[PDB]
Amino acid sequence: KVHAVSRLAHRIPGHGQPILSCQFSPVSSSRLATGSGDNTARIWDTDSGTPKFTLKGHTGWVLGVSWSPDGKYLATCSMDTTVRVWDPESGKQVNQEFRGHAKWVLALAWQPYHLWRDGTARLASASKD
Amino acid sequence: KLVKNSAYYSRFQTKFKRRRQGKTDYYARKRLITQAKNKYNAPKYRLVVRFTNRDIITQMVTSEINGDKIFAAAYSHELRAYGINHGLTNWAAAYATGLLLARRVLAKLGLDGEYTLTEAAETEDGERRPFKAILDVGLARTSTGARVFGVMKGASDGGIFIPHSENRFPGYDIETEELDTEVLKKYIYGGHVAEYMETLADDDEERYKSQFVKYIEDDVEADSLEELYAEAHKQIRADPFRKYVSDAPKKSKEEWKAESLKYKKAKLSREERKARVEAKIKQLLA
Amino acid sequence: ILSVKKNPSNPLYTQLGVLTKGTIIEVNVSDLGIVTASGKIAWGRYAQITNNPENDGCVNAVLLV
Amino acid sequence: PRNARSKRALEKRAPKIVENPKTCLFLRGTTCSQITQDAMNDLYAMRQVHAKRFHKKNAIHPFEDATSLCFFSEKNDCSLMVFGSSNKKRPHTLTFVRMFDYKVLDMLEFYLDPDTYRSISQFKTSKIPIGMRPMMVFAGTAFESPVPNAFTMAKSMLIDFFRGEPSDKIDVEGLRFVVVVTADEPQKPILRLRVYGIRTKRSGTRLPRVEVEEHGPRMDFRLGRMREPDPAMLKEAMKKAKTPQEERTKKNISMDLLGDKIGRIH
Amino acid sequence: LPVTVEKPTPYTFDLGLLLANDPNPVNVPKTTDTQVLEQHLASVARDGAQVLINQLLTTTTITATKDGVLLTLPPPTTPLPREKPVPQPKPETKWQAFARRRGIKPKTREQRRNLQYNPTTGQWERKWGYKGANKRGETDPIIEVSAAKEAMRPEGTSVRGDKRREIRARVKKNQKQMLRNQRIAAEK
Amino acid sequence: KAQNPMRELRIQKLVLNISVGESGDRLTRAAKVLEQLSGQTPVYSKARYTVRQFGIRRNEKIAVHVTVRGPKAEEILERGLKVKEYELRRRNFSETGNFGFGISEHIDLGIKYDPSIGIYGMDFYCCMTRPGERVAKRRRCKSRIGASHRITREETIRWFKQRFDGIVR
RNA sequence: ACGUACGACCAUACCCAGUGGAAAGCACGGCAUCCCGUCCGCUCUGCCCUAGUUAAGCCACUGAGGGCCCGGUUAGUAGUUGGGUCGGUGACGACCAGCGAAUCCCGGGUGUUGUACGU
RNA sequence: GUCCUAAGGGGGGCUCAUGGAGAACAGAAAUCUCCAGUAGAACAAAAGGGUAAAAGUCCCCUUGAUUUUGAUUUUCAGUGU
Repeated sequence: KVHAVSRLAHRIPGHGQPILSCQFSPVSSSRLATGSGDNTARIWDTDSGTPKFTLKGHTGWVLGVSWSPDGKYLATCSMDTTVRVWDPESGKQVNQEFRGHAKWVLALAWQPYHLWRDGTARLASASKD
Repeated sequence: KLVKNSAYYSRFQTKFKRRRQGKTDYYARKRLITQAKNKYNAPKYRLVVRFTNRDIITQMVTSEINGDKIFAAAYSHELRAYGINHGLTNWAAAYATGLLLARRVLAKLGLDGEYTLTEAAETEDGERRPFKAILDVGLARTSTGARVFGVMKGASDGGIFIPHSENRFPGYDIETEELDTEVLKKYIYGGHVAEYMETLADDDEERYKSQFVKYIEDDVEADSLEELYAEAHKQIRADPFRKYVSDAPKKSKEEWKAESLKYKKAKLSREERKARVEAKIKQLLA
Repeated sequence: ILSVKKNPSNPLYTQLGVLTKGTIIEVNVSDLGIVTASGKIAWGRYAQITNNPENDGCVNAVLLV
Repeated sequence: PRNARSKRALEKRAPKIVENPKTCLFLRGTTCSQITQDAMNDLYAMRQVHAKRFHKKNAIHPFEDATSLCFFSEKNDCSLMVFGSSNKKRPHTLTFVRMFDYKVLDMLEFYLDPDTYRSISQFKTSKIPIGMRPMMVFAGTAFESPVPNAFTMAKSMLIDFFRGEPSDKIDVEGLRFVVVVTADEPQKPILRLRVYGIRTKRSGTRLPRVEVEEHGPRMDFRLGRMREPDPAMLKEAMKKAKTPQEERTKKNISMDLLGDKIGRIH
Repeated sequence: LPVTVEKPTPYTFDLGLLLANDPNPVNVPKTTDTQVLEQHLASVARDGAQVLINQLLTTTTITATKDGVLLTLPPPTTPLPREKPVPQPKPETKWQAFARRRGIKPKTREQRRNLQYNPTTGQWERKWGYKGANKRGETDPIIEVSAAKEAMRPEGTSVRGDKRREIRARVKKNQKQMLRNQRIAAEK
Repeated sequence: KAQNPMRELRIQKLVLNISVGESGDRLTRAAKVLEQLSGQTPVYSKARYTVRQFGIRRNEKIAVHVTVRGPKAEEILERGLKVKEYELRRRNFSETGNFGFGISEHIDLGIKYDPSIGIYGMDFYCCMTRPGERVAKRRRCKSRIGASHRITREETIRWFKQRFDGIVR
């Protein structure tokens, strides 16, 4: 049974621009990911109400954050026509950014974990182009 | 003239015993326990936070007519079961002790045949309510960075609804009315003590060894404190009632009764007192 | 318009409800969707008339926020 | 009143449409037994929040002269009093005094049985929280007299003692203690005061099964001397004022469910 | 175990005071044994508590809020004496009687505000009190004075206290009228 | 039990007082000379009652003082008794175990004369305590110091003679 | 039984002094980077619990002088109300009752107790 | 005749009058230190039991000088938002 939330747990600042996306980790509620208009994404430890990592490198507003279904990656899509993959347990970018879109990348979708083949994951990115 | 005469002694009115001992602010206690905004005849709980030289005492207390009652109690020396062996009075240990008391309260209530009138009269559109308590700091000064608010922060993170504001947490800036959650996280995971460890290790090695002689002896580095406190928080949230045995001598209650009565000095009886009075009278006569 | 709060020239003009420039009026702000800190719905606020309705045929106001 | 604090005190002591909860003053005479002092301690423990306590010896016999009691009511703004006394004729006496407009409305004597008295500390149970109101049960045929007598007076006085603060709502967790006063009509009847804590159990139905456990104190009283109110003062005291939130009903004028004023034509 | 008891005469209730009245007699055993005596008294107490709990849980409306599960109680119905007499209208003062006879209406709260707009300085100022307009010019660096009033002025007194003198005289007159009204009301 | 290390006599504080009696430039000069002597800002004291004979008024700053603790108090007391030639009276020592004296010229301490600030004298007062003085000073569980722990006039005279190698007449 | 934390009665607990304290806990203590506050890290606040020490606090016992608290006595007595009921012109005396003191004196005592965690 | 970012409210810290022993001028009476001090000071009222980690006294914040709403109470309304 899930009981109704009734009171504020933590109000955590740190973003300099409005928050455009938020999503919990599939493992537990302890890890939360937000992406904002300050060209950054952020990880939050929700147990103590504290920041954990600040993912930097986009040059446009981070329009979308999406955890991998197993929870080992975080994919962020931004207004700078790029998608990046980060390691949420270390806050480091995995390899280089994903380039090829011509306009803003608006949405992301991971392939379901039971459909992963060839020893890799697949990510779909929808753009304005 | 003598100010302390018979009239003064007869006219003297003593304070309360705990006021004479200097342990209770009854002016604050009256407003803590006998004041309520609503008159729904509901019980009220307080989180009593006290500090010694070597321990932190946190209790969940209700007030009855013949004395207070303890719902749950957590002590900072019980952190040894969860791996914290040093700094048992620092701000991070205060946070962990408040978290432990919150987890113990929730475990005792089952929020982690006899039953309640709430369950008797529960309606269809009813939700689980949080456990609520008000902070009791005693005679401590409520300044920014105090460990009473670390205990309160740990309890609120553990899941007790405690009404509070954020302007007394470490890292708060009064000129901008903004809280620095980086400094708050540093204090929660003990980064101030670690930063002092590198500061002493670079400036004064002798002072570093003298203050942290147990830290090097147990081989606890400054960089491991964050992982140690995080693992302690996870262990506390996993098993709130882990049993901890101390290194003090262990006997049964009756054995301790015998051991204390071995050293207790007995009060003299009337016959012995009269014998001593007669001996004093004989010595005065001689 | 909910009420005329203060006509700057005369309390008699306020009583008569005269809508001139600089007049403080009460307006219904239900459509603006204003929610207070306690979660209540604020549906009445104050605005100031910024035009001359006798010359324009319309009342223009700015919310005092 | 110069200061705002003294002005606040005078405004709090001023008469109101909705009266404040009554305050009880606990005081004793020149001589007073230890059992009587224990009984006063138990009653003060039951009524801590709205009571004031004297600690000296007062040369007062209430049924001869009550000018000092009126002066104490004036000074302390206390409308109920528990007065302790001891004597050869009356060894353990609790005098309940109820005031009106800082003058003695009525008084009643209780004689306490010393052999059957048990204090709150003699029962090893969980006690009532400070400030929480208990519920009240009055049992027996002595409280249904058609003429006003000492037992009806004692029922009214004990109700006024254990009222606490009135409230339109109460939490279901505030129904854990009950004060029971038992007295039957008839050689002198015994008014028995008991306090119980309430436990609830499953019964297979919606309503819970109530079981009681004794909380203390255990008091046995014989009703003694009685000073009845003057009829005019009693009428003025039993007058009931109406709050502004009680609308005076007008003929053919009503309020609808949206708050519109509605008139009816015939 | 049953949650309902049967007695020859039904209980009466006052749920505002949480009061239950049992008019049935308490057949106390005519023995001297304390255990069975308190057992009988506890049985009476259990019966009363049971019917009170049943009455509260059945005939009061129940609201589940964030505070908890609350029962809405009726106002108390037991007749109980007040501690102080019911408030009465004050005796009518001289101004109140004169205004009632002459049809003088009370000033509105906006009309009686301690605020006015000074044109010459172009600022808002108080009519009375601290830095009020009734003491205008007492801190003015330059004050012209007429020669006749300066000659008629007593020695030692200055023009800078004339407004304070006038204010003190008006206050003394107002307080004298207030004390006369209070004395007449005390006689009434 | 007198050989316990927790009964060791030590200086609690040293208070330096200049009672000028008149407000203004003289009081500012006294505060300034106290500032160079101590190393910290001083405290202005206001008159409690008004005295026409002394020419003082209530709530008027007439005096200045500095409280100094630590080895700074020891070195300032060393300077003062160097000026006093390590000779004190039995008249100076109190029954509570504190002592003090007074000098007339602050130049004799070793401060170079500045004609802008002038010449002042001072009252030096030294308080003596044993460890355990937190008991009567802490906010929580404040209590009374026991009788055996209190410092006597003979004990502080013996301490002064042994520590400063001084003479008491 | 002892210690600690919140307490309940609020001097049987207070004012003064001496003696002792196993265990652990309190406590004195050590250091001023960070949080924080002072004229003064005295107080408050942070860090250390390692090292010294029961010297003081605290606890227990004892001792004087006061004070305080019980029970009896005073005593159903003074005194106060009742022509109450009998005289006394009435006042007032006794008697009958109802309420109802205190001083003095005697004896005893100088803290009990709840919850929780420990020794 | 002078002076004031007014009074008030909240929160926090401190303990007063006085006496004894002490400190250059300083001497009954200036200031500072310790000890003792049931309030014997101050603020209110007219206690026969007001207030002591405060209701006293100093800091911090507000000073916005009389808010809004009401189908409800009372009175009034030829100008009945």
